[PDB]
Amino acid sequence: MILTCPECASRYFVDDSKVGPDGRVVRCASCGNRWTAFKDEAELELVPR
Ligand SMILES: [Zn+2]
Repeated sequence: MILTCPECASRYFVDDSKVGPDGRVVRCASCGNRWTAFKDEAELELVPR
């Protein structure tokens, strides 16, 4: 999965295990900013995986 920094305005990637449907906090590698992230890669119903 990938997330965008509110400050760097740039994308950064992490494993899908780093976030769940309940959400999880993350940290920027470029400015140390922090915010809550959420999953969408498998949030849909009847998902095959
Ligand atoms: Zn940043």
